[PDB]
Amino acid sequence: AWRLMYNGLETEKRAYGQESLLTLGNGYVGWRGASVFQSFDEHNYPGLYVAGVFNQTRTEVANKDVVNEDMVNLPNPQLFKLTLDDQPVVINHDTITHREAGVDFQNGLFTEELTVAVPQGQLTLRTVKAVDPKQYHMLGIQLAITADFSAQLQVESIIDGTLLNQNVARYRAFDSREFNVTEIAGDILTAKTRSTDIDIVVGAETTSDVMTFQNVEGPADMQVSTGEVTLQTNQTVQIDKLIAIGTSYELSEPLVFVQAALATHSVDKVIESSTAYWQEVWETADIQLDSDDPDMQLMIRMNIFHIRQAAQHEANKDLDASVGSRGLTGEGYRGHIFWDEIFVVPYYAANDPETARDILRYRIKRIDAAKKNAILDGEAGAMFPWQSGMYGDEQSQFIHLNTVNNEWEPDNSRLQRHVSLTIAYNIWVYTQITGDTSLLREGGLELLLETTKFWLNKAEEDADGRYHIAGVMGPDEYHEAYPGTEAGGIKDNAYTNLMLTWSLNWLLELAETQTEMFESVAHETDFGSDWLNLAKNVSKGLALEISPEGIIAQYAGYFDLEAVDFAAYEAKYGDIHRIDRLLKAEGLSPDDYQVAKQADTLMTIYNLGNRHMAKLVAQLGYDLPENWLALNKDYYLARTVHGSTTSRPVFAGIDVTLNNMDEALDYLTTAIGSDYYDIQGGTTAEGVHIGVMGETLEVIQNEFGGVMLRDGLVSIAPNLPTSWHRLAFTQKYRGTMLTFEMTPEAVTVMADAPLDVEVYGQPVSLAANTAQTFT
Ligand SMILES: O=P(O)(O)O[C@@H]1O[C@H](CO)[C@@H](O)[C@H](O)[C@H]1O
Ligand SMILES: [Mg+2]
Repeated sequence: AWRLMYNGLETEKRAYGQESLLTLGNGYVGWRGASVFQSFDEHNYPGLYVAGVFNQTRTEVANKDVVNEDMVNLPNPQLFKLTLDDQPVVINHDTITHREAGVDFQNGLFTEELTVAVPQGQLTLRTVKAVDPKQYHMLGIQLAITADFSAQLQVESIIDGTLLNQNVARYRAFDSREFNVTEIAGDILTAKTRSTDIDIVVGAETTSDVMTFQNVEGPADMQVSTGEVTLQTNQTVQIDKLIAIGTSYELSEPLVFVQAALATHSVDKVIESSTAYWQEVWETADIQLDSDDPDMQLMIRMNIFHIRQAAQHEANKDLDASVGSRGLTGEGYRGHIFWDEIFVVPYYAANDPETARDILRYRIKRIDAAKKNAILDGEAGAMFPWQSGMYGDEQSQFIHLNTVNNEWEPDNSRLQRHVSLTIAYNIWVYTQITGDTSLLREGGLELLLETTKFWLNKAEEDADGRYHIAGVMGPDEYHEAYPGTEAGGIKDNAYTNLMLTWSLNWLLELAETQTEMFESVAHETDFGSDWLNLAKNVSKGLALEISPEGIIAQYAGYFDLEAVDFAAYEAKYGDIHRIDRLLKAEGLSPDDYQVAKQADTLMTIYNLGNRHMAKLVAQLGYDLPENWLALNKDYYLARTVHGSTTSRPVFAGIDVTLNNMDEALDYLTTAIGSDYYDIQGGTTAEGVHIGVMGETLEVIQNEFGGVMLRDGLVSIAPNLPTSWHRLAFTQKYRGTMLTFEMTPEAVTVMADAPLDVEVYGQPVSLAANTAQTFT
């Protein structure tokens, strides 16, 4: 219900995967749930990451230098080596007799309970790991050693600065050394990233009641403290290690900061700090669902836990960072920031708004780089990268090595230009839910005006007045180009033209409702009447391709592509969620076929809802049949293989609108339990899937739960499945708290301030602390 628990030894990617979901974090650090006794091998990967600390490596492959920006795995401060009677204690899979590890979401504490068989008996080892969310540079470890015998025990407490980035198997072909150890002085190890000039300072102190630890000279690039004690029979020995993490990216003088931090904290403080923090968090952040799924309530909180570990205002207010695709739990995609933000930003805005503002600063700070990125590709305005990191330049590869013939080929990954519209969408959602216009003033409006310049300039008017957007990719990554050409990008992706149509609407609204701010920023950005006139005509003339039946084509010419025999590919190969790689193995190109990795055209409904999207299509002068949603959903689900974890929940929310309750609960159960169950084996070995954690919470609260906040008002239209006996949670809207209790036939809502809301489309006035029930 509250504790994610594992019992028994796992191996390989299954062992890495548990480590990912057991990761503890506080916005500033991500600390992988690995055993304190192990280093990187086939069943273990210790990982420590800091928000925004990247390194660039250069690896020469095929006469070309491949530059990779890697989120740095810090020196491992948790390593412990034991010794009995000067004989080393071997802790591996052949000597561990009992193993259970887990994270208690109520207090944020990681435990690992081990029993090791040693030549003289059994060693019982229980580890508590914690992170301080207030003194967010602080970590601490509680280690308890017990033996059913007596011998001389020497404990070695190590900061291991010899490790590399080795979490992702396919990344090991590249240079994986990320820093040089510049000094080891007493409690402190200092490193400096090889190419980004970041000083990394890792300091630690190890104490106990019944032994003294002393810093000793150790192996190269390892800081070592050593203590000796005589184990009495069935007598527990308790050891505390206080760790302080600091880098020059967020601190002006990181060495002296770590020094004062070690001398002004304790493991107990960290434990109680994490304890008090989560107890306070769960007063409002919990989402209580009593249903016929016994595991469902745990994974809902697991989602809430990992999203709040990835970013929390008490730490992130001091940081220049956002939430990566894996948060801070692993090295999958090298910690880069994706458009995945769209899956967490509305959650942060609705339940913890200051953290949402913190991570939107990351994009606002990087408008300049986006403007530099637009020039580099011959574009205008601000064109945000597909993969952003330290500087905001494009960190996706431009070029890829063909594996059949050994020659370089263009890489089209960056052509998913719609990532610019997600950033703009995320500022709108935040502005709508919080009412904090100070973000728009401090870059948010400039970001919108500069990205609008990128879209408006890229647009092409035809002879009959229609505007087109070419050379782009939609969210369906399976389609990078038209059949026949090497030029990347397709034309008039429906998701892009619609999202862009929305952005011009919101821009034009801001010019009226926020005239003072608008004219100021438009003057500073040279957004004159010419640009504004272009925006108005593009908002009316963007082109879409819709068939006579009402099917909105994914992009122009999509109806001409070939069909795929999905049932044949399924029976032949098994799973088709990588049908793109199956097609390429047969010498076939996914560019030629009607198959979708994830929601593309239907992703507009996730962002805006079907009513908003229908209004946009009509605004563009197109007529849709009254049942276009079901038709388009049916059309595209039949072509979608769910190659991404974010695919199914978009269909789930649509199914709620269509009252397809069986499929809606099915797809949501599938998606929310992907990381937890891991029936395939190791899908989270490279990092937890943060986006699907926020996306499934959206299905629970905004689709099933039927709560919307982004449309200028609170809209309450719950549609619960019969198996969901009770759904309760809170929401934040412009400083007002809202509490909800929902059953399959009634909703109860209370606001701690006066609020005019809508319930099933009917206007309702809420009085402060006076709940109402709607059956
Ligand atoms: O290729 P996968 O890892 O299966 O899914 C991809 O992951 C990206 C980052 O998480 C995300 O932005 C893409 O939409 C998604 O297709
Ligand atoms: Mg030495």
